[PDB]
Amino acid sequence: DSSFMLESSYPDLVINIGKVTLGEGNRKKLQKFQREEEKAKVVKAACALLNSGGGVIQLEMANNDKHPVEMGLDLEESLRTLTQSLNLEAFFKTKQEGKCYYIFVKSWSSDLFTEDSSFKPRICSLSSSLYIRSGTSVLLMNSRDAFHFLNTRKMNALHSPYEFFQKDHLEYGEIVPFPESQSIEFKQFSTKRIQEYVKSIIPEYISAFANTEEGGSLFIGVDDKSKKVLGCAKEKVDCDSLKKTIENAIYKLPCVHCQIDFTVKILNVLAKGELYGYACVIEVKPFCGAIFSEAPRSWMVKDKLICPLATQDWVNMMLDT
Repeated sequence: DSSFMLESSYPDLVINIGKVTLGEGNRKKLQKFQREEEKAKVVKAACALLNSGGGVIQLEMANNDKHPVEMGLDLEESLRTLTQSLNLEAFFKTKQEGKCYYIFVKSWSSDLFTEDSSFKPRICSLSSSLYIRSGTSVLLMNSRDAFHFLNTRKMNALHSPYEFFQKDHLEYGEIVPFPESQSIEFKQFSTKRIQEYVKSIIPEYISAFANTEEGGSLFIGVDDKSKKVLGCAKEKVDCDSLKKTIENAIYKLPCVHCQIDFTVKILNVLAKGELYGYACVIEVKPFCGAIFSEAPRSWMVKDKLICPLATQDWVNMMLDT
């Protein structure tokens, strides 16, 4: 039950990725889901080959073009950044035979002696899934920054709680007395599909807080403009399920050193004594290590299967250069 077929092993490694649409004209006409899912198959396969000693991806051209066409700009852009090269021929060559299309991928030659300088990550990745918090912005760390982070984070080894969150309740419309900053983040509640919204924001914001030196707090239920405490109406959510969902998405966050020192508190939003709804605050201590929003977004062939890299594996491989 996978979109990849592994046809042969080393040293004639071949990954059949099924059908893909080629050509810039044909790919703009595609729907978003067709264009993105096809690009995923190409990137995931190319990354697997790069980290596994070379190979060729096998592709059945889905376009019915009378003549050969260019690969496509979006596919071109992905293979370029994945290999950190402005040129595609540094690692890729293409051939057209029958109704199949082959992309030969040179092995990612990290353990080499070159004059390249710059920065060569030991392993190829689509995303490090490592987010850090800077000011009021949360940023995805690239290979250069994540390596130095992971290395300098623990070649060598400030959290102050906000007393505003110790109250038994909040009043509807009350103005939050402190501003968004390095240690606090405000987000409104979605009008519909509460827990789906919460589960989408928790991994990135919480992971970025833990990876800083001082940690921070996430406060959900605050209007973005007026900074007034609104929360979600009690009719739209159950506060029991909300507290559990937030704790669960946090516990699922991949960790590399131990858990994250965090706490989730549910606050009742009152209106003249009557329960209107709930706000939520998540306080996270600084973690002596790295906390990921997801697994690291990279793959490699292990024995006879394309399997994603475990977090411990990706980190160990990354900083063994």
